[PDB]
Amino acid sequence: QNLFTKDVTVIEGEVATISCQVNKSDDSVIQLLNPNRQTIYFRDFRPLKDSRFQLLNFSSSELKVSLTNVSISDEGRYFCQLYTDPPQESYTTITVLVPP
Amino acid sequence: HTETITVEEGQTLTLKCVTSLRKNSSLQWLTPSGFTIFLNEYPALKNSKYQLLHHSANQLSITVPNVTLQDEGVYKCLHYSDSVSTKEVKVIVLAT
Repeated sequence: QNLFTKDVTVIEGEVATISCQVNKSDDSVIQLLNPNRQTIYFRDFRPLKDSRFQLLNFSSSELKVSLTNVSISDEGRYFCQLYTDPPQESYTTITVLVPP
Repeated sequence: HTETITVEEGQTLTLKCVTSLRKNSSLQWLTPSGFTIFLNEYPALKNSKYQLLHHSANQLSITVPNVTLQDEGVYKCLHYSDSVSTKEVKVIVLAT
């Protein structure tokens, strides 16, 4: 496996940072999906009309996205996909804690 | 789940997604295995047999040539506008 990510804990109302990392990249497409397996980012393109998501970094090796004003409705598995042949998938679990 | 399609092994499956017409929207086809075939005009799965037949704001259509038994399953078409709508297409492949 060349694709990795890491779980995220975030306090409700704060900003979550979600990252898909690629080791030894060959520049295959990186995608990040939400818990309903809807695409948030496809490379640097966001088809999902939720402006709380922003692109923090995009390179051959990384797709890093922030989610601002997280709510409990955002909790769950976010799926990184890498379009090697065959493709790879690795999910991160976002846990949302009670606010202050 | 709005449609079920039966195709014979060895023939061509056509998956046509026609939706409402919305500005600044995207269309996407997913395999049963959960990977993107196309997002708008952009392929994702590579070295694959899937062909783009038509892409416009309210239509994404793809060809699955030379169908095998393993091409069976539920394909999904997603339409990204103010919200995301999903059409599910169950594909049945007949042997012989």
